[PDB]
Amino acid sequence: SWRRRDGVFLYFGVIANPKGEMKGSAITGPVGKECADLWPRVASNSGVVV
Amino acid sequence: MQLSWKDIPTVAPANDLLDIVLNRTQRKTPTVIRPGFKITRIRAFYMRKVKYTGEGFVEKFEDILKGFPNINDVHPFHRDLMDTLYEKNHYKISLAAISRAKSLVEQVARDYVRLLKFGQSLFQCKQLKRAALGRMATIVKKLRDPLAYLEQVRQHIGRLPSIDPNTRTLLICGYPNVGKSSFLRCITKSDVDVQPYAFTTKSLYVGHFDYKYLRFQAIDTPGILMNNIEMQSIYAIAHLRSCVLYFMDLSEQCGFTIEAQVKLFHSIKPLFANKSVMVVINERAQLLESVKEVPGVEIMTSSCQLEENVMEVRNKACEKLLASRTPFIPESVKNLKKYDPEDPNRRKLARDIEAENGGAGVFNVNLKDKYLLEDDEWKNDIMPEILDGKNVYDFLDPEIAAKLQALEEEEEKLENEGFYN
Amino acid sequence: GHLGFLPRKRAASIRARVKAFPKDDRSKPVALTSFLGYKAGMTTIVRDLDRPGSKFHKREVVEAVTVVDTPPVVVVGVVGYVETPRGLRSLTTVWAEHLSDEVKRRFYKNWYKSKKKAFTKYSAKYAQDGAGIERELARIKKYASVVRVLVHTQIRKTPLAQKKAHLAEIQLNGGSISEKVDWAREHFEKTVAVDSVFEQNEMIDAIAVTKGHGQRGYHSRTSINHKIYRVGKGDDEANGATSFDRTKKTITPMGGFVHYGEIKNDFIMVKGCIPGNRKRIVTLRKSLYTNTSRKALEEVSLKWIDTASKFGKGRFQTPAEKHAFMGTLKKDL
Amino acid sequence: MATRTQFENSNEIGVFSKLTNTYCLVAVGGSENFYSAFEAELGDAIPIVHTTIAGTRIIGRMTAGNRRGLLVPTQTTDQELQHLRNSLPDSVKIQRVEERLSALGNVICCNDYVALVHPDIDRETEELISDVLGVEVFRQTISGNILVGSYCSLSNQGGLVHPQTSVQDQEELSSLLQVPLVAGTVNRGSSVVGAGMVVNDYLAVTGLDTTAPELSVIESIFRLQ
Amino acid sequence: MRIYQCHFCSSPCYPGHGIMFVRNDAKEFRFCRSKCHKAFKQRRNPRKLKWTKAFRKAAGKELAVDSTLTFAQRRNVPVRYNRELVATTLKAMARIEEIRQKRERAFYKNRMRGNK
RNA sequence: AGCGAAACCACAGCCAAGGGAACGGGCUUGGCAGAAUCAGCGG
RNA sequence: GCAGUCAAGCGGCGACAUUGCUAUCAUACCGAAGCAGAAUUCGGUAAGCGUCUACUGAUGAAUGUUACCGCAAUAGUAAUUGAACUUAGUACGAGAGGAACAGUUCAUUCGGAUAAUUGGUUUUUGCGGCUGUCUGAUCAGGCAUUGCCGCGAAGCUACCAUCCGCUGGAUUAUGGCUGAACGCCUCUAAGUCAGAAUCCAUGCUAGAACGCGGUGAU
RNA sequence: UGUACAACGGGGUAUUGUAAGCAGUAGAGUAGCGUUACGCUGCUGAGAUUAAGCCUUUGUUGUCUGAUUUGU
Ligand SMILES: [Zn+2]
Repeated sequence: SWRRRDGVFLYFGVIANPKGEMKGSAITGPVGKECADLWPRVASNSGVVV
Repeated sequence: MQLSWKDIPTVAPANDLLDIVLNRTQRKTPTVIRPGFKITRIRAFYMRKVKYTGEGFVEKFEDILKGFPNINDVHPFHRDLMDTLYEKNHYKISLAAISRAKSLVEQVARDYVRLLKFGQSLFQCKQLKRAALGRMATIVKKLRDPLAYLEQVRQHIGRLPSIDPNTRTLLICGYPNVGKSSFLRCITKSDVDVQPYAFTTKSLYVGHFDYKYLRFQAIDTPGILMNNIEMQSIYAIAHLRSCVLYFMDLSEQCGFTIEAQVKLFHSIKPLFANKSVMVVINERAQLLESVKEVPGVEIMTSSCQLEENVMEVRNKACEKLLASRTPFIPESVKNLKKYDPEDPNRRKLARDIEAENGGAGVFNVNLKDKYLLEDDEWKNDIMPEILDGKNVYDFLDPEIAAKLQALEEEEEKLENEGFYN
Repeated sequence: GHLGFLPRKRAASIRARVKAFPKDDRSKPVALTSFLGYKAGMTTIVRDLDRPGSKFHKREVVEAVTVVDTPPVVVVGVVGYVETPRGLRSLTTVWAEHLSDEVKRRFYKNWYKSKKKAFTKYSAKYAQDGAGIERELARIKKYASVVRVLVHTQIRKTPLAQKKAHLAEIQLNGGSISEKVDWAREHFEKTVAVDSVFEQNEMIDAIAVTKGHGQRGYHSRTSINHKIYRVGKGDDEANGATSFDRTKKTITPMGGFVHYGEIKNDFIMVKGCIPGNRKRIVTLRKSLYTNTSRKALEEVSLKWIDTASKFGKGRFQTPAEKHAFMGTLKKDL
Repeated sequence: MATRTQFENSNEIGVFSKLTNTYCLVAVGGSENFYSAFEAELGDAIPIVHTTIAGTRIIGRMTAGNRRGLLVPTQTTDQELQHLRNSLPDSVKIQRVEERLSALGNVICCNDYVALVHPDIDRETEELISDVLGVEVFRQTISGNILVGSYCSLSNQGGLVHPQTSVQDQEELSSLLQVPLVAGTVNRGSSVVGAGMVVNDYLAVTGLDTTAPELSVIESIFRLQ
Repeated sequence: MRIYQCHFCSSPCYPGHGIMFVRNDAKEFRFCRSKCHKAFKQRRNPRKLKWTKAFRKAAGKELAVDSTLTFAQRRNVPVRYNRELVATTLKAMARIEEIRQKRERAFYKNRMRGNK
């Protein structure tokens, strides 16, 4: 797991173009803050945040 | 590559390139050896030195060759344009000579490495290395003229305003100093003048402009009166997918009279008619009307200061090229005047206030008075948010005393009832 | 790795010697250059990040915080130093005639067998009408340019099973060294509050002997930017009650500290860990410089301190919370 | 009328902001340029307060709402709940939604009159939207898109939808939603239009990299002039 | 900061303690201590054991659901802030705790009936 | 606790330079540093 | 190498040029390029960091004795790379394009330590149940030089967890002032400003086990 | 010969998961002729762990001189 600034731990290969857009329109899965926030483009293409 | 070139590596003169390669091989490679060292080690030392020098020379030659575009295979329009800026045959011959020199250097290096693999004396290896280096320098030294020509071509081509032939382009043609010089400047940003000398525009200036939310650009012909400049201008007007326009003057500019201008204009008859020609003019009526023999043209008198006429002509050319429930709003928001940055009394944005006081992002965020709270007397909060192991947020409600009153008497009810028997 | 801490040889003394000190202050009055205490342990702190431009601005942040026991330091003497080509030299020293037993015991290793007849000839002479004693002070004032004040820890207040104290020489930076010596004399036998030496958000640094991994460790160490979060007082109840949560409790973990007594005196919270370990003396200093940066300029926003028991796991923060949630048991009504 | 800006030089305006007809929600940080852009055109007639949602910078994707009320994700901390009520006036309702996915910018996209919701949205909030927001609720995956809210923006002036929407569908939505829409792209041809744009009945914000034709189309559909 | 509730022990847990697991179903699961997390990983239900709060409170070994335990519950809607209303929480929670103090003992004594 | 060897020993050791086949260890020029005394890098 | 216009000396030779194939890779104060800008290479500087002798842990009497405190000659020495906010969509630029100094925000790299949580960590020889051993047997799990299922603080312990990791001068190359020499000129020969990641100062480590000083005791 | 060293008990503290016993008659059990081979209730978040390196101490109680060298 990894430490979060909120004060609690959290735990549960794909590549994209230079803009971070994935080859899909209905991406789903454990899209944590490491991707939902780091990759805003992917976050819009991904439904299940965290 | 595309039709624009600005990344060509600098062409090092033979002497400069030879010196650079010599420095590279001398510094990077080891330089300390003695006869008492292992013979195989000395053989490897000499072989590594020779191979490194040869590889450096070959890599430099390849990099120089690759940077230059292939004139023949770039484009017929650009090929013809470069055929007048530079001697195309000489360009190809120089490229072939450089390639042959690189191949010869590779062959010499390989042959010396093969021979050096079976050396019998340290001085023999040293002599072989000296001969190889001398041959490489001599071959490189003879490229002074082709290398200088390549450097000049690279310098000249590193700034040309080349554009794709398919892009919508406007071509302006006419005699030197006709008055069209100001045409390009008015239509597009450029530094040209109508100074009273013939060739005020030596190069083929290009400038972009927009109309009806569609990109456009114009090209000014240096001058047409064979002439090198005239041939270069023709070899771009003919091949470019543009509209060719002609300009004229009565007696002051361009020197030549109306009759001479008309005679020169008629000389471009074989090829100009296919590009929707238009004419702007800066017994004489008959000569001007002679342009009507073209399948289609428009002629209008104007002047260098007639900016509105220039704009109308540009719009006509662009048109010819192209031819070929009710909402709900908080009226209060829109009632306020729109932001006016130039107004000192405007509603200064947080950016300006922070820059004046907080500077850059180094400022800290604050929410004082931001909340739409009724009373400003208590615009400061230290929320408990935790009490006795319980969240205060689960108890903060308006006047919970009413609910607590109904539970107050339960203590007395339990006490007198006697649940403890 | 690093050859600056090699050879791996144990330090000479447990107490960490302070080498450097600030230079001087031309206008401000006499102030203490450093403070000393004991490492009570470590806990956790949670606050809100007010640091400007932070990716986690106004978001909760959790980091380990060390608790240092800092009983009120007491002054028992002053040492005068004179500049020499060989460096600073302590030409003269003086006492206060009322050395506490904690200090007198430090001058012995068999206090039980010792006759305890120390500080008698000088104390009796010091008991005279000043005249003889004032000569040393006048000599120090005439020549000395840097003055150090001898201090020791009030071990009696701490829960440590130790009666002997330690003598530490603390320098001063106030100008007009006559004022320095006058202030030192006026404070003989008196104590200095913790708040009067350091304040909240100060970017102080501390030096102490690290734990011995056994010869690894046990050496002197230093680290700057040991920011103090919040200074607490044993007499001021609700020290553990942060500004935000303000829960009535104390920083002492339930059931006391691991192999250490309960904290019931003045203490300071310092961001991050600190060298040494529990039951070890530590020293605090202002880093000899000022760390000009927005990290220092920010303010503390403490919200909660981890005060759960360290024996086994922990479900409660204070005894008042345990009984309510757990209710009664066999050993209760 | 339309404004082009970026947050951290990112074109995903719809992820770092959520602009409505009665309130403005944007990301937080030292960079006040993003907030200043909204403040300029909006001024002070409506509350403009930058705040965090669940501690993330994706407040734009995390939150959604209309003039009548504001909706916030399930992960919204109770601390942020107090700020939500303090900033917004009591005349605007605030309700938390217990979604399956903690992102209202994907499950719910709505305007002052119509709302689109995920096919698996909780029936409780689905019915409550008719009162908190006062808008009609329709479970409709536009062109089969599962992320309905991230590929479209809606307002009383219309809106811009992903290019997969047919012209006939756009014309029919003029009556199905009471406001005609237009199919286009943002962020230089990006199919995810809602991610890079936030727009209301009287103000539109798009990424800086958005091409001029896209901005002109967005302005035309919203009929700002 | 917000105090959450562990699904295993059904008790409040402070941050920075134990272990926290988030399943792919997009919701958080918390455990006060590592033993609870290990038991949950093994799917061992504690609600049938004599020690867990859920069993003790419901069966009778501990105080059951009562009007007192009807305030420390999360709410879906926010509340308008007011400095004066903050003081009400301090008094209200203290009074609720005092009231509950007189009910846990009664429940324990009722459970103890027949020990004579 | 007590008993109790052997190998080896002209004598043996703080280093840098010169010292010719270079052996420097006892020749020269300079610099080092503690009676006594555990324990070894993977020399 | 072959022949030669080749020629300072010079007993018929002869360095000089030309005619035929066959001690840095980045870390840059500085200048050049046809360097509009980023980027770029070149001459520039630095090896700084990037890419039987010896002790690695140690002991013993010293300078009246004992106990405390202090100075430092000496030897070592350390932080660091990238990405974003910003001047930034700017100076510029035919249009597309896309800099930086000053202040902030994050992570890898190297180092010093802490256990706030977690664990590879368990001989609390700790616990509920359990097997061989089989307990006179319901008591009892009586035994696995060290038991299994479910747990476990502590010792241990790592982003597998946490905090931190410097502020002033003298100079190399270089850009100037004054000013000659050589009545001119010039940066240098007299001096001087700016300026190196270099050197020394700042700080840290140990402290001459015969470097020293101050104090309570006879 | 003193808020001095100390030993248990107790509390704080969490841990394990509910001990040995009365005895299931709380409960259907059923081979007989309701019975009897046998078919989680009160102590009981119980017992125990609970520092030979976790804290205390409402504290009574057990204790307190066995050898040594040096000195301007
Ligand atoms: Zn629990």
